[PDB]
Amino acid sequence: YLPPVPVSKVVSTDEYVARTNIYYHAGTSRLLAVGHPYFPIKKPNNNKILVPKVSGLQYRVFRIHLPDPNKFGFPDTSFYNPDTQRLVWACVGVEVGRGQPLGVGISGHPLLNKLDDTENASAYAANAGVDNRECISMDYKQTQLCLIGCKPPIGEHWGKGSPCTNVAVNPGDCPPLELINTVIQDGDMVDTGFGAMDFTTLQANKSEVPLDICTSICKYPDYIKMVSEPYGDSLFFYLRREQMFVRHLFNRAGAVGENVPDDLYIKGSGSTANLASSNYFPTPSGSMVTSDAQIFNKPYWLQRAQGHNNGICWGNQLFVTVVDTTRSTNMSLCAAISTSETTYKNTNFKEYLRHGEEYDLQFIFQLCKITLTADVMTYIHSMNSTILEDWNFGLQPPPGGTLEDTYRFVTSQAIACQKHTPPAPKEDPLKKYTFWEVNLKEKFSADLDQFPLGRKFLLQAGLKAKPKFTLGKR
Amino acid sequence: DPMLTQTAASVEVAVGGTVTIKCQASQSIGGYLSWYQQKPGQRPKLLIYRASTLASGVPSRFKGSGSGTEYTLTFSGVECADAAAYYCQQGYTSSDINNAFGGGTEVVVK
Repeated sequence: YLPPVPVSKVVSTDEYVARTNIYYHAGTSRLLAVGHPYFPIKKPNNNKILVPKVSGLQYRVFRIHLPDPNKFGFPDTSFYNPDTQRLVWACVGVEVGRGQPLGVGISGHPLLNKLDDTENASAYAANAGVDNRECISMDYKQTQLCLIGCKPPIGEHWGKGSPCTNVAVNPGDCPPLELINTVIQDGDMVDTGFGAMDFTTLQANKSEVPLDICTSICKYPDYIKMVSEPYGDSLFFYLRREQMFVRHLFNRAGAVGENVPDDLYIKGSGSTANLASSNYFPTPSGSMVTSDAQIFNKPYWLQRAQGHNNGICWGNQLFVTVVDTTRSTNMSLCAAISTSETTYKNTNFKEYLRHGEEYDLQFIFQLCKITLTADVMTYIHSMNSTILEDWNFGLQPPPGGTLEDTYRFVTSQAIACQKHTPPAPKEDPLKKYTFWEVNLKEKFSADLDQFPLGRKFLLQAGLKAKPKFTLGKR
Repeated sequence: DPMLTQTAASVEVAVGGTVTIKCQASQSIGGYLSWYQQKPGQRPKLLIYRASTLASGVPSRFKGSGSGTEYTLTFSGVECADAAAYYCQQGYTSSDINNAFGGGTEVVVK
């Protein structure tokens, strides 16, 4: 019956969420990942993945499922009416940690398109061998970041789109190269070296960069798209860090289409009436990776987001992405087919390559209740439909029925086909985009004195009567 | 195997006529194509490469066009020393081909 007017501007969360003194700690156990650093190996006949690609250049987005605090247990003096107000979690402290030695992570594939070097010479030879490309290896560039948001982060790349139908003269033409931005998966790589172009739907020779980024897309986060949205979602504490350097100077194959103008050089004679190259790819190199500036195992907290919402986690969810390439060791492994021969050989020992990574996450969550009297109800539904739809405020349909018969023996010839054959949503829409699930349904702890981060948060704020004087001195 | 056939014997032309020699290719070769004049007593001699760029010491009265699979070579103002043999030739430098880039002749001009 005639609801009041809704405010045309958005607002911070200080006005409509409450803050109590009830804190909880949630830390996952240990997370390990082993595989090959270059390509996911597969059978020669068909697709099946024996080892996963694991190298220290991926994105490693995490997905934290939180317990629903509308049926959750508390100590005394925490009360609410479930017909009037509901509850939601808010993070105040977060840590990302790794225990490893400190590595480098070089790469290079045996068919790299190099012609010559253009740093010194004595006489340039126009050579043009059929595929004269040669193995050259290189270093990369070190980067770090941490992004914490309620929804996944957003990166970008430079790709290819359809041009205007004006002129079509040759299959050897140039694309338009428009800019698009997508959602970030778990396995997309970053290089702040060659940069954000997918080397598959843009480069057909696929011999431009090393092979760890040759069948995939090298993305890069935005930092403009994720701050210009009017809510303050998807990131609220970012810490950027990287270093770079240039090492060597080379040449591509040289089949130039964008020709040089005439009125730029002077024509000579003899061997001096040609072109050497115009296309130059340089190599990157991360240098001096010293472990005093590493933005890790340091428990930073939150008092202010850069956006409008604080660490309120709608939908009982949370996302963490960390990027590291400082622990990029490589493990030269080898094993021998026969040990009895008392002389070493060519082919008696055959070798492999592996890469590993170890993570650990710890959080500090804070309780937040939200009262709802007819005004924020209009606001929350307009923020996102699923936030109001995860709580039932409508009464029952006319047939409710006994929810699902639940047959006992699910695989037989007696019953018909069962178990979720027509899948009506209710699921996450982001099911088609993979992540790393971290199940924290019953990881929580009400006390936090005997926890490795819990005293570090407790020492920072006031600890007066909170610890308690269990059995005394005299 | 990219093949240029050139099954075309040249027609009798007078002084100042225009001749359209057409060289068609089965596979797409890009723009990499050459042309030559062969006087029947001496070494062969080239006019144009990449179907648009002419060589040194050659007048600009020879023309070059064509892209993709079919190409041409036209000129006008036929002199007395244009009685020679002509040949179109690709540059796809493949291995399993047996090209010989053959075909082409030119009558004695009246």
